[PDB]
Amino acid sequence: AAALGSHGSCSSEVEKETQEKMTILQNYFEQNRDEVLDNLLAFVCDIRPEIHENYRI
Amino acid sequence: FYRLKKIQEKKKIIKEKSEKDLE
Amino acid sequence: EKKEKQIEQQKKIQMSNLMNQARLKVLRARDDLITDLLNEAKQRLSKVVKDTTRYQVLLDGLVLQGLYQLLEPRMIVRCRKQDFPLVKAAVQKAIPMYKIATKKDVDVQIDLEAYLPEDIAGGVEIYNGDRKIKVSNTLESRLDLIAQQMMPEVRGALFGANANRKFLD
Amino acid sequence: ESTFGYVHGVSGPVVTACDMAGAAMYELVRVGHSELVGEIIRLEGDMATIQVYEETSGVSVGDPVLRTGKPLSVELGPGIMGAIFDGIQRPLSDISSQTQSIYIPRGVNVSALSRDIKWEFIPSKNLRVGSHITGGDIYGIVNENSLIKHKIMLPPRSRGSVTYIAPPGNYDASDVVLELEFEGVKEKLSMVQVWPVRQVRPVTEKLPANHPLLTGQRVLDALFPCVQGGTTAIPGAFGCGKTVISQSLSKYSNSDVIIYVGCGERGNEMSEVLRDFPELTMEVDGKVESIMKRTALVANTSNMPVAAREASIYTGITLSEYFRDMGYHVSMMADSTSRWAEALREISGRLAEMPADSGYPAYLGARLASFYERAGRVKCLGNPEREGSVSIVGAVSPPGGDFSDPVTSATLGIVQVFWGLDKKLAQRKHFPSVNWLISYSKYMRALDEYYDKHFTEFVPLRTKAKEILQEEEDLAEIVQLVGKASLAETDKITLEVAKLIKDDFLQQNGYTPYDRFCPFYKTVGMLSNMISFYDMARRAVETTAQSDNKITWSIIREHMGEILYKLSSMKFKDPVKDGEAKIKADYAQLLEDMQNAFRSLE
Amino acid sequence: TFGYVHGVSGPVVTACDMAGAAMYELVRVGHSELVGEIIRLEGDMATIQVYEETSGVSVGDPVLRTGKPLSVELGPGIMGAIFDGIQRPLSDISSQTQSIYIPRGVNVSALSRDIKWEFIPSKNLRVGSHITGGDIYGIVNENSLIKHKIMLPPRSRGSVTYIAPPGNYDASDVVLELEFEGVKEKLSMVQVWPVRQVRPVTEKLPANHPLLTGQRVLDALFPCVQGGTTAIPGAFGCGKTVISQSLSKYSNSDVIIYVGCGERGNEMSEVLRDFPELTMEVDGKVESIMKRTALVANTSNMPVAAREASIYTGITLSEYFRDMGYHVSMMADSTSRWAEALREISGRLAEMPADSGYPAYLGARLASFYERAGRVKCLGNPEREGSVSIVGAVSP
Amino acid sequence: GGLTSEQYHSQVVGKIGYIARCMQTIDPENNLKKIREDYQDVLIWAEKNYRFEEILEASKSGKCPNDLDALSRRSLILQELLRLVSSISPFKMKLDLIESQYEKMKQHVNLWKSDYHVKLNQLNQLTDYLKNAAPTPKNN
Amino acid sequence: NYLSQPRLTYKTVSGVNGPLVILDHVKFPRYAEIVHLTLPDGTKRSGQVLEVSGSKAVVQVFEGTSGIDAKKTSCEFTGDILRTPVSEDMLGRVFNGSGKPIDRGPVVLAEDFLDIMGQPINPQCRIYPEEMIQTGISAIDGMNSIARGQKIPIFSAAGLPHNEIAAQICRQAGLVNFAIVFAAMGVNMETARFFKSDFEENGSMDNVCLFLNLANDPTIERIITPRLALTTAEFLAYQCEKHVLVILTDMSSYAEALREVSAAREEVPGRRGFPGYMYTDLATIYERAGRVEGRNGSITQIPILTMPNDDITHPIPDLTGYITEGQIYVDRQLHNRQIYPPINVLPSLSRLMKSAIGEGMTRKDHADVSNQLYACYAIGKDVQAMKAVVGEEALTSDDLLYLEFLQKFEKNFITQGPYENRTVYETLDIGWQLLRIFPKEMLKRIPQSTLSEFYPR
Ligand SMILES: Nc1ncnc2c1ncn2[C@@H]1O[C@H](COP(=O)(O)OP(=O)(O)O)[C@@H](O)[C@H]1O
Repeated sequence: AAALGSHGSCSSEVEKETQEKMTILQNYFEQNRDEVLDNLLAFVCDIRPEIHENYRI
Repeated sequence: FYRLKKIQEKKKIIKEKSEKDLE
Repeated sequence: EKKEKQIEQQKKIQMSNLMNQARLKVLRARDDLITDLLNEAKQRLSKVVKDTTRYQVLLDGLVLQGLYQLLEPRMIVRCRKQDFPLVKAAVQKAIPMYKIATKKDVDVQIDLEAYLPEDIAGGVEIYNGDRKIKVSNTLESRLDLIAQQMMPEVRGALFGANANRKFLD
Repeated sequence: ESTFGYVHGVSGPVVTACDMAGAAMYELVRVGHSELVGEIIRLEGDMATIQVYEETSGVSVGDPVLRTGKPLSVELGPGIMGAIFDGIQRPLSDISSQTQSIYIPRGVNVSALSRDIKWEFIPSKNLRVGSHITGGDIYGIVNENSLIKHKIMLPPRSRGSVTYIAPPGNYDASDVVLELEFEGVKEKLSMVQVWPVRQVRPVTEKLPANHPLLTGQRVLDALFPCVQGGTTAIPGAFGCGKTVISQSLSKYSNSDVIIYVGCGERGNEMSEVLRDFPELTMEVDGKVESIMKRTALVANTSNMPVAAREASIYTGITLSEYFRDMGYHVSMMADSTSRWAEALREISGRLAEMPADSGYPAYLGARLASFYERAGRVKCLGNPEREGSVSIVGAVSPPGGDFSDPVTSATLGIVQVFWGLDKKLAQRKHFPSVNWLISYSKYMRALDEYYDKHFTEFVPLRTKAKEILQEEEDLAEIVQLVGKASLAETDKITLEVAKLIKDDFLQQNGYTPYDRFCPFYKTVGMLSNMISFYDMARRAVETTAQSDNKITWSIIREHMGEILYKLSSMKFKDPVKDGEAKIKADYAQLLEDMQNAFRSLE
Repeated sequence: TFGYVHGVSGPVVTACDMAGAAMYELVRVGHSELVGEIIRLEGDMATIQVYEETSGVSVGDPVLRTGKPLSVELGPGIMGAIFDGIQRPLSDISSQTQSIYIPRGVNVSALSRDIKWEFIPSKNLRVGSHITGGDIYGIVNENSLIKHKIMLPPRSRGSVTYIAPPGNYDASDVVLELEFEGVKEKLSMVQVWPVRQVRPVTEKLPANHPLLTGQRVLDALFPCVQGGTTAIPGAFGCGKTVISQSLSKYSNSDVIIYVGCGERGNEMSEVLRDFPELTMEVDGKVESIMKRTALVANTSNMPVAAREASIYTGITLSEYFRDMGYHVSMMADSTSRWAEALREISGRLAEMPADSGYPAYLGARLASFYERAGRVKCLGNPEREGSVSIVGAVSP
Repeated sequence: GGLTSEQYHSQVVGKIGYIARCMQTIDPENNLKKIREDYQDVLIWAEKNYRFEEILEASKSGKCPNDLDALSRRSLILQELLRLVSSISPFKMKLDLIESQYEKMKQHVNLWKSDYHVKLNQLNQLTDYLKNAAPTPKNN
Repeated sequence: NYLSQPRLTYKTVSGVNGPLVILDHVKFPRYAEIVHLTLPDGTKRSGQVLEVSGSKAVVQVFEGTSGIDAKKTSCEFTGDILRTPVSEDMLGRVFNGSGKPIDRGPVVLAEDFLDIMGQPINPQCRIYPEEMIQTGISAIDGMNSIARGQKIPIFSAAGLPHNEIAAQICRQAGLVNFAIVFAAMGVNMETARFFKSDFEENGSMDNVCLFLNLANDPTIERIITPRLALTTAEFLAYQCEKHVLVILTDMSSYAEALREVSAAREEVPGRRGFPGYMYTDLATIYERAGRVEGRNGSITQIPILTMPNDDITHPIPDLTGYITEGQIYVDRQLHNRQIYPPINVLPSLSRLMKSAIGEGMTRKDHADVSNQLYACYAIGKDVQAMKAVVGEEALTSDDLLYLEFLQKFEKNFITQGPYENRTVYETLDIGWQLLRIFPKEMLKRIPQSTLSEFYPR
C-alpha cells in the first residue's frame, strides 16, 4: 500500500514536470517560430540552379 | 574453391567480351 | 523479504516507466512543434503559389534545376493544369539557359497527358523522354529536402542551443 | 595533353580512372575534389587503376584525377626527428595544429617538412665553388637536435660541380643552400630532398654485420642476438609482447636513431610511445636527454586507410635508409608486417588477382624480401666515409597464432633472427614470451668475434644455457607420463637450473625499474652465476654418486636453499641505484659463496 | 503475364520477357509448369532455379510468373493434411492422380476447393464497420477439437462493405469484402503468406508457462516453456519417437506441426503411418491426433528447395495457428537434413563455403527460424495470446 | 521487429472500432453508465460515422487515443466482461454486479494471470461444448 | 551548407543478384552514397552503393532484395553517404539496427548529421588511457583492470552468462558526466528484453541509449548497428564530453554479417571464410575508443563475443584479440562448477592495466600482486594436469599448496554475487589472503619491499 501511494504521488509529480517542460518548449517555439519559418521559406524559394561539378564539355 | 570460382568468372567475362567483339 | 524486494523492484520499475513516459511526452511535443513549423512552411508556400510573379520565378528556377540534374537530350516536365501556363514559360526560358550552360541542344515537353495531383501546392517534376529517370521539384519535396537538412539550425532556434555541446566533432 | 584524367569507377581502396593515357605505373595521383593521394597500381589502356591511400567514401564518377609524374615519395631533411607522420609522410602534429581538430581530415595537403622554421646550417668548410661533388656527399651539418647532427647530403641521383655553397647561418627548407652545375645545367638544392620510396637508396658496399644490437632484454641479447644491420622477425599471437619488445628496443638500445612504424597497429600504441618517449631519457656527454629526440614515428593505426599501410612501411624504411646514409646505426621497428600483407591482400582482392595462400597475392614473398633486404651495415655513398646501418624488426602477427601462416613462412625464409613468441608463456605472464626452442639467430658466427673480444667468458655460457634448456624439454616429455621420481639427480639439477633460467634469466619485467632495461654486464653476470651453480652442483653429484657419501638435489637444496633464493634475487639489482662495481661485486660474492658451499658438501 | 525459357542448365533456367519479374518470386516453368524461384535478374531476363527436375524443358517454353514469392496457402483444410515442404498436398496428389508418384509439375491447390466448410461470420460485424489486420471475421467449425478462426490478412485493413451470412463455403468463395483508399479487397477463406516472412504480432511476450509433455524428467528437471525453443539429438539409438509421441498423446498444446526435413523414405513413412493411428482424450471422447496436427513431410529425394523450405512452411503454418490464439507446438525431425538441403542450395547458387561446407548464413537462417518461436499478443482486436514452441532435432 | 507505422495505427483504429462494437453489445441501452464513461474518448470516434481513413489520420495526428499498451488493457477489461455476460447468456446478470466485476477487473494487475480468466475459460469450455454435443447422460 | 540540389530517382535496375541491386544510366554515381529503394508494393528499403563504374551503381540493400523488380523499383539516390541524426536526446531511448526508433517515441531531432564511419582520431591527439574504472568485479578490478576509454572485450563460450557480466559492468562501473551506449547484433528477443529490462529496472535510462538488431532483423543492418552506436558515442563523448561506455553485443553476429556479405559479393576469404579485410573492418569499430586532446569525455568499449566452438584461435576472437587492448575471458570450466562470474584469469590480460594501477590510482602492491596471482593460478593448473596422470602421491607439499591455492582462488577471488560490488582495495586484501597461503620465499614475482610492507598484513 505504501508503494502504491508513492507511485500515485510520483505520477502527479512527473505529469506536473512534463506540463512545465511543455510550457517551456511552447515558449521557445513562439519566441522563434517567425524567424525559422521565414528562413526555411527563404532557403526553399532560393533555388540556385546548378550543374553537377563533374559535367564536361 | 575461391580460385576456381574466379577462373570461371574470368572465363564468363571473356565470353561476354567475345560476344561484344562479334557486333 | 524476497516478496518485499519484488515490491521495491516493482516500485522502481513503475517510477522508471513514469519517467520514461514523461521524457517521451516532451520528445513527442518537440516533434509535433517541428512538424507544425514544417506545416506552417507548407502553408506559406501554398500562399506564395497564388502570386504568379514569385511563383513564375520559382518555376523558372525549379524547371532549370531539373534540367541541370538530368542532362539527357530529351526531357518531360510534369505539373498541375493550374501551373501549365507558367511552366510553359519556365521551359521556354530554361531551354536557352540550359543550352548556354551545357553547350548542347535539348528537346523538352510538358506532360499534358499526365498532370500532377491537385493536392500539390506547386512546383514541377522532370523525367527523361524514356521516363526511366526522374527529378522531384515539387514545393513539398523542396521543403522536406531542405527542412530535414536544416533541422539542427531549426532545433537550435526553437529550443535554444545545447549547453553541453562544446565541440563540432 | 590534359594534366588530369577522371574517375571511371571505385571499389573500396581501388579507383579506376579514364583519360589516363600516359600515366606511369606507381605514379602518384590526386583523386577527387578533396585531392586524396593514390598510386597507380595497374594500367588497362587509356585508363588506369589507382590504389587510393585515403578513404574513398564519397568519391564520384567523373571526379578529377590529377597526374603528377612523381612516384610515391618522402621529403627527407631537417625536422624529421621527434615528429610523428602518417603512412604518406604528412606530419600528424601540423595536421592537428592547422585543422584544430582531433580527426585527420581527408585529403589534407600539409607539407611533410615545415618551411616556416629556420634551421642552423654549418657548411662542411672543405667545399667551395669549383669543387667536385657526388650523390651522398655531406655538404653541411644541420644542428637539428642535441643528439642528432643532421648530416645534409646531396641526393643520390645528383652529381656535379659546386656553383654556390651557403655560408654558416640560419635557413629554411625552401632556402637554396647548395647549387651545382653539370654538363652546363644548373641545379639548386634546399635542405630537403625527395626520394621515391619503392627504390632502394644506393650504397658504396653492403658490409657484413659484426656488432650486437644490444636491446632491453636478457634473452634477446644473450641467447638469440640481433646484429646492427640484421633482419629480424617477432612472430607472435595477440597479447604476447611483440610491441613491448618493439618499444623496449626503441627505448633501450645502442641504436643512434629509431624509426617506429605503427603500420596497422592499435591506436593507443602511438599514444603510449608519445607518452613515454619525451619523458624517458638517455645520457650523452654527462647531459640527460629525451629519447624522443632520436625517434621518428610513422603512425598508420589499424582504422586509418588500408592502403596507407603499404606506404607506411615504405616510408619508414626510406627514412631509415636516409639516416643510414648519415652513418647513424638506424633501427626500424615494423609493428605488424602481416597487417601490411593484409593490405596487399585487400588491394589484390579489389583488383581480382589470383591468390597464393589465405588470399595473399603471389608476390607477397618478393614484397617482404625487397623490404628486409633494405637492412644492412653499409659503406654509405659519397665523399666522407660512413658505416651506417639499418636494423629491421618485423613484429609479424600470424592469424590464429599459428606460425604455418604465409606471412610468417615467407618472413622466416627472409629474416636471419626469429624471436617466436608463445601465447602459452604470455598467458602465464612469462615475459618476454620468446620461445627458446623455436627461436634462432643466424648471426652468432659473426658475433662470436665480438664476444671473444669484449666478453670472452660468454660463448661457453650461451652454449651451456641452450643445452640446459634443451635438456629440460627432452626430460619434461618423460616426466609428464611417469612423474619426477624417475629422474637421476643430475637431471633434477638440470631441471631446477632450467627453472632458474626460465623464471629469473629468460623472464624479465619491462615495466618495473629493475628489469625495465638489463645491460649486457648484468645479463652475463646473472647467467654466469646460474651456470656456475649447474657445473658445481652437477660435479658434486658426479663426484659422490660413486660412494656411500652421495650428494643429491635434495641435499643441495637443504644445504643451499638461501643460495637458490639469492640466484633468483639477482634480477632485482638496479643499474639506476646500483653502480656497475656494486653489481659485479655482488655477483662475484655469489660465485664465491656457491664455491664454498659446494666445497662444504664434498 | 508470362515470359519464355531462353536457356537451361541442370536446375537453372534462364528466361526472357521477364522484365516485370521480382527477386525470389515463384514461377511455373515449361509446359509441365515445374516450380522455380527467381535467383537473379539481369534486365528483361531472369534466372530461375527450378526446384523439380528440368529434363525436357525447351527453349521458347512458357514461363508463368506467379505474383508471389514462395508462400503457404493458409486457411481451413490444413488440419490433418500432409504437405511437402513447398506446400503441395500429398494426400490429394495421391487421391486425384491414383499414382504412387508425385508427378513432375503438380498444379493441385494446397487447400482443396469444392469442399464446403460451415462458416459462421463474427456476429458483431456490419457493413460500414472498421476492421484491421488479424481481426477474426468468422469461425469455421472444421473439427470438434479445432475451430478455425478466419481472420483478415496482416497487411489488410479498411471498412467492411460486405460479409457472408452463416452457411457453407469453399475456400475460394468470397466471405468478406472491405474498402480502403477507395480500393476494395475481396477476401476468400484461403489467405496466402510469404513463407520466409515472419507473420507480425502486437507484442512478442516473455514466455512464462510450461509445455507439460507428461514426462517426469522433462517436465521437472528440464522444462520447456510454451513458446520455448528446444533441441533433441535425433539419432538411431536415442528413441526420439518417445518425446514426439508423448507430445502428440498428452501435451499442453492446441495444435502440433511436424516437419520432415528430408527424412529417409522408410522413416518418413513410419511417421506418416503412425500419426493417423495415435489418439488423445478430449471431453471424455477419444479422438485421432490428425484432428489437431499437420505434417510437412519430405523424403531425402524431394526437390532440394522442398527440404530447405520445409521448416519455413512448418513455422508459417505454426505462426498462422499462433495468430488464432492456439498454443502451437512443432517439431523438426532433423534440422541437420534441412541444413544439408540449405548446403545444396548454396552449392547450386555457387556461394562461398563457411564452416564444414555450410553457407555463411547458416547461423542467421537458424537463428531467424528459432526467433519465430515465442508467446505473443496476436494481431487484431480480440485480445488473444498465442504461441509457437519449436522442437528442432539435431543430428551431430 | 515490432510493426510498421501503417500497421501500428491500423491496429489502433481497429481496437477503437472494436471497443465500440463491444460497448454496443454489452450495453444496447446505455445502462452501464460508469463503464461507458471510461470509454467516451474512444467511443466518439466510432459513434460518429467516420471513414477508416479519417480515424487513421486522426490516430497519426494523436487526436484519437493511440497507445496500444493502454488500448489492449482497456479493451481486454471490456472483452473479459463481454465474454462473462455472453457465457452466461440464459441468465442476464444484475447491472450492479456488471459494474462491480468491471471495477474488480480494472483494479487487477493482469487479467490473463487472474483466476477470473481461468474460471471464465472453464465456463466457456463447458458452454461451447454444450452448444454442439448430442443427447447422452454425460451431456444432460 | 545543406545539399540544395534535388535527388534523382531511377527505375533503371539493370540486375539483382544476392543482396545487390545494379542500377544503370546513373549520373555521376557517388561511391558509398545511400539510396532509398521503393519496391512495387510501395515498401521502402535503403541501400549503399558498394561499387561504381561509369553509369552503373551496385547498391547493397539493407532490408534484402526479396521483391525487388527490374521495372517497378524506384531508387532515390540521396547524393550523400550514410549519416546518423545524432543528439543528446538519444540518451533514454531505444532504436533498431538502422537507427529508426522502436520505443514508440518520435524520430531523433538531429543536433548534427555525423558520418556513420566517423574519421580516424589523429594519433597525436589521442590521450593515453591512464585513469582506472572499477567495474566492481574482483576478477577484473584486481587482475585485469580497465582504463577510462580502454576498449576490452568479453570473450565467452556459447550459453555462458556473458550478458549478465556485461549488465553487471553497466550496473557497477565507476571511476576509482557518465553515459552508456548499448548495441546488439543478432540478439534473441529473450536477451534484448533482458538488457532493456535491466536498464529500466536500475533506473539507468536517462543516461543510456540502446541500438537493437534482433535475431530476425535483416542481417546487413548488423554492419551499421555498432557504427550507429559508436557515432552516437562520438557525439556524446567528443561533442558533449561525457564518459561513454559502449557495449557491443555479439560481435560474433557482426562478423557473421561480414562473412555473409563477402560470400554474396565473392570477396577474397581469409581464415574460416571471413573477409580478407576483416581486421580493418573490426578496427573501424574498435578504434573508436579512448580519450582525446582538449576533451573531458572518453569512449570506453566492452565488446562481447561468443567464441565459436570455444576456439580461441577462431578469426573472430583472434582479430578482435589483435585490435582490442586486452581480453576478459569467461569459461565453461568455471560456469559448469557454478562459479559466477565465470572469468578465467589465466588467458585474460588488460594491456592498459600497467598504467591504470599504483599510487594515486590504486595501492602500490597491485602491479606485483596481480603477477603473483597469475603465477600461482597457472602453476595450480600445471600441477593439476600432472595430478591427473601421476596422482597426488607424486606431487610435492608445495604442489598441493598450488592446488589449495586454485580452490581458494576460484571460491574467493573469482566467485562474486550478481549484486555484490568489491573495491580494488578489498580485492587486493583478498589477493593477499590467498598469497599468504604460501611461505614468503615462494612468491617469486613480488619485490622484497612489497612483501615486507604487505605479506604479513
Ligand atoms: N616484457 C614484458 N614485461 C611486462 N609485461 C609485459 C611484457 N611483455 C608483454 N607484457 C604484457 O603483455 C601485454 C601484451 O603485450 P603487447 O605487446 O602489448 O601485445 P601484442 O603482442 O598484441 O602487441 C602488455 O600490455 C603487457 O601488459
